[PDB]
Amino acid sequence: RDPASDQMQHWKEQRAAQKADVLTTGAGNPVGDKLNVITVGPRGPLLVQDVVFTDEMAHFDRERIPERVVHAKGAGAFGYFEVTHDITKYSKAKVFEHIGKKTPIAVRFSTVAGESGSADTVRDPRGFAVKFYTEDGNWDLVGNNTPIFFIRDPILFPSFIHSQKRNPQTHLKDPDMVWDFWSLRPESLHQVSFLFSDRGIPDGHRHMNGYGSHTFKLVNANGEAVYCKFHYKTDQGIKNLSVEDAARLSQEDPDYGIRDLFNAIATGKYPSWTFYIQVMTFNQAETFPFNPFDLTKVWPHKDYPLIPVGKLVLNRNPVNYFAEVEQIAFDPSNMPPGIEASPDKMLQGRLFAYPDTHRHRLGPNYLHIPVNCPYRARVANYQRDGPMCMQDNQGGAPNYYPNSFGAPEQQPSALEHSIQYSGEVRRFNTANDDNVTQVRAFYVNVLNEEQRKRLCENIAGHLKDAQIFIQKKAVKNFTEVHPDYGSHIQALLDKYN
Amino acid sequence: RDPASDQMQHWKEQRAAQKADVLTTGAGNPVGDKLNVITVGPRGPLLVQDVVFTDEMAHFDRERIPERVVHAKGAGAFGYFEVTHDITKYSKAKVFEHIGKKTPIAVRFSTVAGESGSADTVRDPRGFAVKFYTEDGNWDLVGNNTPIFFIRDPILFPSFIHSQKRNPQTHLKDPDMVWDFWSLRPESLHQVSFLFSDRGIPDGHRHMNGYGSHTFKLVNANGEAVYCKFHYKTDQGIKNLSVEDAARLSQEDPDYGIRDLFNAIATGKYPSWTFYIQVMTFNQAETFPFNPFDLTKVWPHKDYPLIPVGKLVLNRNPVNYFAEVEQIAFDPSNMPPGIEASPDKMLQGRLFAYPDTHRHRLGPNYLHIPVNCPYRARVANYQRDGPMCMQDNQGGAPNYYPNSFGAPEQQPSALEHSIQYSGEVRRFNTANDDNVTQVRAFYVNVLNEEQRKRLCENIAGHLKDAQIFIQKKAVKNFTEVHPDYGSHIQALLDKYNA
Amino acid sequence: RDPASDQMQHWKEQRAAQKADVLTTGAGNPVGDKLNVITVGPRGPLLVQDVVFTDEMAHFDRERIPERVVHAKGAGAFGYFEVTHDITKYSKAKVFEHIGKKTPIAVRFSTVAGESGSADTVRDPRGFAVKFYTEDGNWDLVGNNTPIFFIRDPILFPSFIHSQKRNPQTHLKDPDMVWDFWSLRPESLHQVSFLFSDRGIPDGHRHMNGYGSHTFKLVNANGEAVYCKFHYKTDQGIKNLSVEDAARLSQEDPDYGIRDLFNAIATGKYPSWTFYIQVMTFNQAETFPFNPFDLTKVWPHKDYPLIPVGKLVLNRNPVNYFAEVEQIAFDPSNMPPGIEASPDKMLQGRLFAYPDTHRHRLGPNYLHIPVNCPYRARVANYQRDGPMCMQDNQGGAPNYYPNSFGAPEQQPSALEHSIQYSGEVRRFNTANDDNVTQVRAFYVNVLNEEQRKRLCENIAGHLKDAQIFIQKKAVKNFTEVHPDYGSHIQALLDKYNA
Amino acid sequence: RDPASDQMQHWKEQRAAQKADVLTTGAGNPVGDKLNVITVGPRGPLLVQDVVFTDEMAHFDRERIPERVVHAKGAGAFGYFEVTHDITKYSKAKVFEHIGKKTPIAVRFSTVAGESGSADTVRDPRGFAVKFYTEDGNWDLVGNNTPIFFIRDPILFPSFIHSQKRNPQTHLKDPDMVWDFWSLRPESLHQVSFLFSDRGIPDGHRHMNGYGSHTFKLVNANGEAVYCKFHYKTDQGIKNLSVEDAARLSQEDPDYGIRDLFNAIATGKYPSWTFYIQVMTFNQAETFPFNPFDLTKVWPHKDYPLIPVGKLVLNRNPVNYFAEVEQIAFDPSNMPPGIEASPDKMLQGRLFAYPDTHRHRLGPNYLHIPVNCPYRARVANYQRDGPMCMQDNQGGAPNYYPNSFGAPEQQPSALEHSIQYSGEVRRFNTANDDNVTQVRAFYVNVLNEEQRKRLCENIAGHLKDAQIFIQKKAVKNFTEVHPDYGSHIQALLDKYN
Ligand code: HEM
Repeated sequence: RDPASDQMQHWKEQRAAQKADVLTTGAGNPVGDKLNVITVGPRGPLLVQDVVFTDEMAHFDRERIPERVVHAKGAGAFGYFEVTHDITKYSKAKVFEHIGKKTPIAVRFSTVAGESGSADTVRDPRGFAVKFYTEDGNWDLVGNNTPIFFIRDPILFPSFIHSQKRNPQTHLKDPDMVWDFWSLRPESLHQVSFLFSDRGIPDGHRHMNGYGSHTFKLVNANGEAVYCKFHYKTDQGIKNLSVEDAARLSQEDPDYGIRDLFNAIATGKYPSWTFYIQVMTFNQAETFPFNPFDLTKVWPHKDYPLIPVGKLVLNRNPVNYFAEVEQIAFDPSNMPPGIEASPDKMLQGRLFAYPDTHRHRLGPNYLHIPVNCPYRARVANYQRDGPMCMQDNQGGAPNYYPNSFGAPEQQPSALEHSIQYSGEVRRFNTANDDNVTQVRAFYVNVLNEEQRKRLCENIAGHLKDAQIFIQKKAVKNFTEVHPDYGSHIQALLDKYN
Repeated sequence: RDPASDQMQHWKEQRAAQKADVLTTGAGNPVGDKLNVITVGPRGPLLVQDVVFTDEMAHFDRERIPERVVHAKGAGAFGYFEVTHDITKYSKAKVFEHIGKKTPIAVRFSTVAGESGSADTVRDPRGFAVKFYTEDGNWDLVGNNTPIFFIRDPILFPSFIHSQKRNPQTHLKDPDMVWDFWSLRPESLHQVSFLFSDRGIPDGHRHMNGYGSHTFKLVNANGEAVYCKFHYKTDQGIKNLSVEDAARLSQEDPDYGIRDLFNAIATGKYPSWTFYIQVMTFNQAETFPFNPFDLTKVWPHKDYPLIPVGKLVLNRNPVNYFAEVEQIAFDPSNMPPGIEASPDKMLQGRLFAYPDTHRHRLGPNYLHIPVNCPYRARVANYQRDGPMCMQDNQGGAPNYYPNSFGAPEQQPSALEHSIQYSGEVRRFNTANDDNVTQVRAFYVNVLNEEQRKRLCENIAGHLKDAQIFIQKKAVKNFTEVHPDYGSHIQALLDKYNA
Repeated sequence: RDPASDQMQHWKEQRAAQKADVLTTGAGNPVGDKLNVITVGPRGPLLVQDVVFTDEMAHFDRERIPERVVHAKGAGAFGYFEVTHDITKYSKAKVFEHIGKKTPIAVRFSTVAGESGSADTVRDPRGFAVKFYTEDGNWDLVGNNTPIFFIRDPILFPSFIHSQKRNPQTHLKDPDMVWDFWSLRPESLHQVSFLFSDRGIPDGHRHMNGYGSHTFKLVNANGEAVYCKFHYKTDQGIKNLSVEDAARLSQEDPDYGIRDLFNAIATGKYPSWTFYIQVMTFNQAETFPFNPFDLTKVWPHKDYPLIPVGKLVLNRNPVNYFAEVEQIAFDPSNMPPGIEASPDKMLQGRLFAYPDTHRHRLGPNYLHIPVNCPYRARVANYQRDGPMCMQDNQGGAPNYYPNSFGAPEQQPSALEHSIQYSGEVRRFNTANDDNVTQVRAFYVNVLNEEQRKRLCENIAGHLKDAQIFIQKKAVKNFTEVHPDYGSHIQALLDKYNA
Repeated sequence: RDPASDQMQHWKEQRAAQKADVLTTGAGNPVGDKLNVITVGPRGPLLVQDVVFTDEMAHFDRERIPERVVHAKGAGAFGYFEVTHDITKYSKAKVFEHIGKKTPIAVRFSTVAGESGSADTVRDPRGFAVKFYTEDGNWDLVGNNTPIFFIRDPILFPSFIHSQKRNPQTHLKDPDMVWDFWSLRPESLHQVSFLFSDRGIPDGHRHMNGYGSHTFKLVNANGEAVYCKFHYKTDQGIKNLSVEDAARLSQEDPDYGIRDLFNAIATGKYPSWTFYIQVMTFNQAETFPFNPFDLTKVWPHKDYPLIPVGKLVLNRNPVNYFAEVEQIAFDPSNMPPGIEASPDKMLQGRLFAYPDTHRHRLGPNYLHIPVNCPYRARVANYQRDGPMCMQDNQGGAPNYYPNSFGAPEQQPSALEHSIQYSGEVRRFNTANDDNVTQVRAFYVNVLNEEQRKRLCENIAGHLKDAQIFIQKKAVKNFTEVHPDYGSHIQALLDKYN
């Protein structure tokens, strides 16, 4: 059968010659019998001194860790990034230092709202997270399959996640929550139009693009800084699943994406993505018609063309899923010198959110789980102890800074880039920014007639389950985007109602 | 629109008169604005001073707790147990003390292998766990929808659970693991025959029976002990979903059971169960043809009739799912005086397994989560502290026993019943016990022709995905049960393999 | 016998009439016998079904939580704050709203570096943390017994804490670490001079002052803001322990402060503190000779007089130490409307550091441990779940914002005060700020001859154990403060080294 | 200066030639400046963008783990055990398999009741825990400096521990609790007499003996079983501190034992212990005048002589205290084939108590913290996942047993020895066992006049702080042991009162 079906057979075939290992306890003590327990006679009660049973049973009882608060259902793979073009005039990061340089990568794909156990082929944004193991530490590009997101302020993210998830009382998916949140926040129209198009259900993880979706800052060796976007487009082509096909697959094969990626890598059909950047100077960031740090906007390709950088290749399947996929952690704040953060508020909130959730989910010392370790860099600092400190704890080195005993020193060349900001320190309302121009451009100029009609059908078929007043508010926003948009959606809703 | 769809509308309607509450932080400080963050200028970076954002963000980051290692996907409800018949001659537990007395209950239904997010209408055993809030402490009857289980020794339970879950490398369901484990352990044939019949997919949680699968010990006020089984049959009738209907429902409505139970309770259609016991004397346990403490065997009804006890009724929906259903914990060791454990090895392992996993999953002080608290009895002991110690940590009372300062004292009437056992202390092999007699009885006498044909078709349609040698071993076990069983399964496998 | 010695006798005396409680398990099941375990025969092995022993033992195995990373050794008490003067022109916080208003408080005193188990009467700064339970949420004033601290940048705090604690290899106190850090960072001279004076060892917790030590921002109802300091001076008088007396007490009574506070409150001798503020306008902050947000500086009293505000009274002893003292958590970010943070970098770091460490030490839901709960305010937000959720989890209320179903709304009057800042966003060096002027003022004008000579003796007696080059660097800093300071310390060091 | 105080100087001297390391974050990213934070101008507020500060600060905030519920204050060392005599007729354990074989060991010394920060030189029992790294798994001999203990039933251990610690309200040491518990349970008289003698305060950890204190079962290769006791006597000699000297040292040097052990090993003065066993046949365990599995009784030397086995030597100091001493865990259930548990009820309770508390204190995967790992054995079983799994999660091997794919198998030779027991299954009262015979033997025949007088003075000076009726009950128990004992204690109490 398929290589995923033959995992145990393949393992047995590689271990055909050798004799089976001796079964031991967690402390290495050999086990005499692990099929029966110690009782007082044949029909008597169990004994405490059966420590083999207790040792196995307690560890079984402690197997689960909390799942991710979002993107719980996921698939992992490994490979490398290779440089194909020179962009050293924009960035001085070691990952781009010369043409042909290779950096090992780790990649996790995921959905957003479904828990670990839900189906892969549902309408949802897709996570595309890449971990670069560079000599200047780990670089995490925690991206999506869309260049934009629903909201533009990080304080609304927990509310959006709650509204996309189950009702707090009935534990059911509630369209009222979803559509009340979306109609009260019309800045989500762009990503809603993206989500309900054909690209909302990709045909596996190999047939979709990846976007960092934030503005980032590139600094070169001379100290000059530019703003950038990150793109990586699939070399396999964009492929999508129809609504009926996805509905069938969700029942027949709830793990469609995992099986597809594993069977592709196992047969040597390695998927690749071509890595691009967009570049915006500060002067033309001043004159951009929108806010260039707004997560609901893209940079048009005519004014900001793609610049090739390299390519991402995935050629290795995980050996153990729990150790390499479930325990992997991506922190957007993991940036080497040459890559920095832009003043995008969403990115600013993400700078705190991810290590904070990783400490809770995995542990304070999660950075030295082997899949998360920066094994191509040298870690030396004044941090000590913590639960599950699996090292020499940096030995007997001095643990305070500054000192006069030869402990590690700071590197002045790794200093951040300086920007002067104007304005007072307060909360600025961004709910009334431009919400319809790029949505109108997508509706009129990007989609053709059939894609547009399918998008309207999908929106109506999801929105018809909500209350009437939420329907009117959503239709009002859609009519603000385009009158035909709202009118078609309202006609389909009238048919449903 | 069903009442489940109108949850927010109903909540808004009960609060029509009142003005909305003031939005505060976790420390109660009122919040000025929670739609925008604090930046230096309109297009500047974020400030640490925005403690409102950090306070909400970290709590959102800490929302998830580890799911149950088994029975992760579940549905909760609440109600009461009522006594309708007198069994005081068998047990002295306060829950059965007189006819007509009521005890509040909490119930969780669940599947077994699927995690959170998996579908409800799949072929699986169903959990039926009942928590009695009794004045003599909490009593947990952690039952299933089948009277039997796959294995009879508790040390094989982690291996069986692993074999029914995802492959450790590919993270996929692996028929090889499932059927290799089942063919290497032929004592699972009885529960496999149960599982692949029509009752493997119940039509919601209201149309299925509940069984305390282990044998238990009942002690009366005179110190006499008997062995017992627990049954509670649905008053709604047994109803099952066909394979095609369940397949359609799994993708159309993955939360079919939760919605069904909630909409039943919300409309006033309260599901009910009739509570029964089987009773075996110790002489009858000596003369029983099998081991009476074997989890792969039942007590036949013609020799051990059902004795009515009471009624289980569920009439209240959960108010908050996470606090009442996700955080509820059932410990089989929670037994009041009058109810004890039998020497069933599975039950003995479960006596340790559940509080240990509860301490891991919820916390050391999980017993004082409000849904888990024994609020109808009085807690007084010499246990102190631990993480999240609420109330007053039993005040300044003496924390050592014995003492001379009026601290709580042991109650001699609550002493366990004493039994003399014979034999050596070692591991006794039970893999070669009788594995086919009751399976043959179920195959020949219980099922009719159509149910038998569907059972064979289901078994073949699952086993076809396994390797050839595992197929032959499983067919050998089925032929050991009955020649026609194995012959039909092999013929269907031959059709599938070509 | 003191009342602390008679705790158990008193508890027995209040329970003279009533009969002792029944000893139960954690689930409320009555215990037959808790002095012997279940064995097969008198000389046989232990049984799993002895669940009483397992429950008690497993709970005993989990009663330790991690201690505080600093201020581990501490003492707690409770009382109230009362307003005696009108400061409504400066702040609109409800805690100061009218004269005579009372607010319940909780107070923890502590040392800094010693772990839970170390002695009380050692040379160290003392923590003085006050938690106000106001109707606008909880307000925590996490203060010290000194108005200043050793460093002025929050990124050096873990290094300073490590240097004051045990060596990473030998696990011993290492004067090399302490004095190398202090000599490499000359900004610590002011707080070092404070620490090695007579007030470095107070005579219990009732004979010492308390300082917020940070500049804070007070905003009134009209939107005008001022900068403020917080003071609360002991009404019992400043009293200190000599070096020899403290050394004797450390081994004779390692819990001197706890016993002193408990016996004071138990006999009705309630300690009191008078609450003051200093007020700086923004123009005065512009014209201040130093940085007014520097943690190594004080505001001189002749230019910024004390303004009386209120009264802190402690009159209730803790009932259970672990529940009310070990589990209490103070967050400087807990500020009601009318009180805000200043741009002091140390305060900015603390704003993140304290809830972050509370989530790890106590749990994500630590704010609803009863001693930490804002029980005089109404908590309503969109935060849900988390481990050990011990309420209705806010029921079935909508959990997203904004919504259209009557869920809690933001309060616009609780918005923060707005300030425009100038300059680039980068790291600014503050190591070369003024380090010796206020230290010289303290050395020359505050201390008399005997206090000065004792201070020099204490400094030399601690610094003698360090290496020679660190001794020269420290002596160089002391000579920078004053030539006689450094010369006296060097002469005493010369005597010690020979 | 002692070598302990020159730790940083020594580290700097071994790192004199090399250049200092570059200071990085936990993810390996080089740090530009770690002395100042990022603010909005010289006097502005702090930025979230300062991820270096947050990364260091959160880890500092997560440094502490819960201390041990008992024996919190401790000192660690490392070395080896060597076989000097042949006892293979009693045991088939690989650790004793031939003369001259070495096995690496890890040792922790500790007090009992004091927490971290408390003084070393106080009157208390001393823990002497030895971890053998054996090719048949790890063997932990969790011993004490006394052959006996206060109680004989494991269900009273939490009550005794609570009574020896702080009052639940005042958080102070309460003599009422201690002496009420001791007078209500007169089986503690033997260990109380031991504790209040001169050996209650050892002169460091090198001048004291070690005892397993339990009866254990030794099984040879032919299946024959015997009962045994474990002894290891100090080759440095028994040395004790006087009450006044210990009181002075507690104030002056609260870490006297740690410094003494470290400076002994650092200067090459390696402490050693001689390893002995007592042997009781199953026939003569029936005719023993007491219960041979009673923790309040010893086996007399004239009837059960010591049999030499080997030497315990400590020659290596810890490199990092937290990783090697604070995180080390000893499980009495860690026993290789050839060593088993006896029906001692205290040992049976300890079989459950220690792994249960280790899972809470350190983590579910505490057995693979490097100091706890059985690195000289091969670990292979069907346990998977759990928090903080750091090696491979045993790869893609089959995780269920039995299987048909070559996974590890049980070893029938490692089966336990089987014993038939008689009697009912219930709770048997052991409070009325013999409580005074061996105490009387110790009082009359072991101690001389001066030691006896000092013991009486110490007991009186501790008991005078308790209430009067507790004093009478304790005096009644002491008079039961010997009339002169109780009369002297009562006269001293009368002087105090
Ligand atoms: C029923 C009786 C006992 C129980 C339940 C018990 C329980 C415990 C527990 C929970 C710990 C904490 C371990 C850790 O957190 O690392 C501990 C430590 C310890 N116990 Fe016991 N104990 C008992 C009696 C004894 C006896 C009889 C001995 C010696 C003969 C002993 C010697 C020790 C030692 C040396 C340690 C420190 C181990 C280390 O250095 O990590 N205990 N005990």
